[PDB]
Amino acid sequence: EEHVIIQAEFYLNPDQSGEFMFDFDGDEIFHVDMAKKETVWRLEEFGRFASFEAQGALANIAVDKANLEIMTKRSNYTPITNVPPEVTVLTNSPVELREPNVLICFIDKFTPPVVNVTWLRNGKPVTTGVSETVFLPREDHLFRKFHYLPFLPSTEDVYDCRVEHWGLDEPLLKHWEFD
Amino acid sequence: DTRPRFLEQVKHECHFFNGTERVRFLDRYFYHQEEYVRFDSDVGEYRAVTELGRPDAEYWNSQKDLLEQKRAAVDTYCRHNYGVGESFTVQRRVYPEVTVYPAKTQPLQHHNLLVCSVNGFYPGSIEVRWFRNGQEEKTGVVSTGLIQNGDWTFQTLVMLETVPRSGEVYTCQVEHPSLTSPLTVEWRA
Amino acid sequence: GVYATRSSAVRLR
Ligand SMILES: *[C@@H]1O[C@H](CO)[C@@H](O)[C@H](O)[C@H]1NC(C)=O
Ligand SMILES: *[C@@H]1O[C@H](CO)[C@@H](O)[C@H](O)[C@H]1NC(C)=O
Ligand SMILES: *[C@@H]1O[C@H](CO)[C@@H](O)[C@H](O)[C@H]1NC(C)=O
Repeated sequence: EEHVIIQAEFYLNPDQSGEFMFDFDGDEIFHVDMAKKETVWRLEEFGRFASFEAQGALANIAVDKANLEIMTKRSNYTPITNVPPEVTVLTNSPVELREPNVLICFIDKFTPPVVNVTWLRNGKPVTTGVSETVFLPREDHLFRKFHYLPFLPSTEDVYDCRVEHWGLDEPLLKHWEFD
Repeated sequence: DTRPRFLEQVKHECHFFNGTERVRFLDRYFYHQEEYVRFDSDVGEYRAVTELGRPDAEYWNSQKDLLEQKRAAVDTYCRHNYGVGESFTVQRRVYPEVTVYPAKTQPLQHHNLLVCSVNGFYPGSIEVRWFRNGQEEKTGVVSTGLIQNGDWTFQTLVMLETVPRSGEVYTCQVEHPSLTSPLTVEWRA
Repeated sequence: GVYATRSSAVRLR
């Protein structure tokens, strides 16, 4: 095949979390902010060329919620087995001292789609300029996710991405430092 | 929070072969990680994937209006959406930036690793090769593999284990759909 | 253009 487009949805109990997104060849086209009832394009340029009626996502999620109840009952209330994530930290380009770069925390191969992620600089939580993706679908029906931290590389700073997930006994820290 | 979780997933998939000449639609339903029922456009009806999905297969297949909705999806859904997004997805092309720098296999030792860093490209299909004085070097090559950045760009590091000698010229060569001829970067010791 | 939504089928009971 040349290309695959997937409309991927989930609903999770008891968290009452529901997601709706479109994937093209493994990349996110957009997702719907369920709380704001808005379409969020992964690249802003996408929204100049296309539109999406966010309301349709809401309708689907409502069906998924109702469907989950039925299925949960049908399965005799068999719950999900936690699968803890693999975490990788990398930069998006080769690192040069005082040349603006971006740290990427890749959280992969996990379920259920619930995680706490924190960027640490020298052991301290940082939130300035951070961003993140929604939960992205895998072909094995687990999930992956990206977190980002723009930074100015220096010999004086170390970084960690800290990931909490119910499948982990303790938080997972993946380290990055210069050279 | 140790409370048990329950997850429902749905994936509506459109698979394209040769543009929109051949198209397959899959309506897939999941409980946790378990696909339990699916509509395959190759079949034209729902089929249970596991025992869990049999009631749904039977109920949904009894609804002619629903089935006709699903049977038309390759046109009204798959081909339609392909058309909508084609200019910025199918046709998306960004060359790679290529940098070569020396590295170490072990911290204490002299430089014995040449890194070809290939960054920011799309799509993922790429071929990276190493050359020493115009001859391809196929031994001692290790890579990160293809890395998705999550932002519609990829990267990969392709490393050559070698002990550089004075005069030698190494070349990293990159081929990619965004390029019309190979992109080369030289490194001299 | 406008992206179309495939709908999700409602199960019985
Ligand atoms: C749920 O319980 C019913 C009654 O015993 C049984 O027929 C069915 O197989 C059970 N399903 C599972 C997967 O446990
Ligand atoms: C995230 O953090 C909160 C409290 O810090 C906790 O209640 C919740 O269970 C955490 N989620 C995960 C997946 O660890
Ligand atoms: C692909 O589609 C074109 C028509 O658009 C056709 O001419 C060609 O033979 C098809 N088959 C291939 C490339 O396998």
